[PDB]
Amino acid sequence: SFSGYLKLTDNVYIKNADIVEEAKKVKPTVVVNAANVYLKHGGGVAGALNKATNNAMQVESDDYIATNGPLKVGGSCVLSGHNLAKHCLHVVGPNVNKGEDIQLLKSAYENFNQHEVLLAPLLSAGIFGADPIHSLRVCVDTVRTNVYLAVFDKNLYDKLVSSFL
Ligand SMILES: CCCC(=O)NCc1nc2ccccc2[nH]1
Repeated sequence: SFSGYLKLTDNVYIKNADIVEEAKKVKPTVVVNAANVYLKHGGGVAGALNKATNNAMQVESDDYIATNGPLKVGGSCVLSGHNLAKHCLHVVGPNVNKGEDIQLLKSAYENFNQHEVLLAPLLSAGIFGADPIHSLRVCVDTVRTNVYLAVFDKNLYDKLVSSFL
């Protein structure tokens, strides 16, 4: 199962890890992607997860959007986890860099409650522009299921742990 995680709360765990490397090692039931509404996995966590699937995630995602249209900001969809996980839960956190409502971050984290255990990044962090300290706070105050957070950046991981209330 998951190893080397620091326990933050009853159900939230954290580790300084590359989520792609973590997914390839654990092969969890669910890996969360930091998706956008179009499921265009160009960069950040999404670009990295998609590249690890040899673009199979993007081919599947394009078929999903052709059938269903875009997701909502704060919404999600369950697709294949390919070589990374049984499933990928594509969750759209608000992109502050595109002027989206930060208040939608709680709605985005609520999607995690439909899964007993997840490997996930901090939603709306990184290239999505939100404060990762705030994202972690919303995560611990919203997610009730078991969430294993992978934080790519060591310096950010240390800041998140050392500032955790
Ligand atoms: C082959 C190793 C995996 C890989 O593609 N690393 C690049 C990378 N990992 C990230 C994690 C979070 C956000 C952006 C990331 N970019």
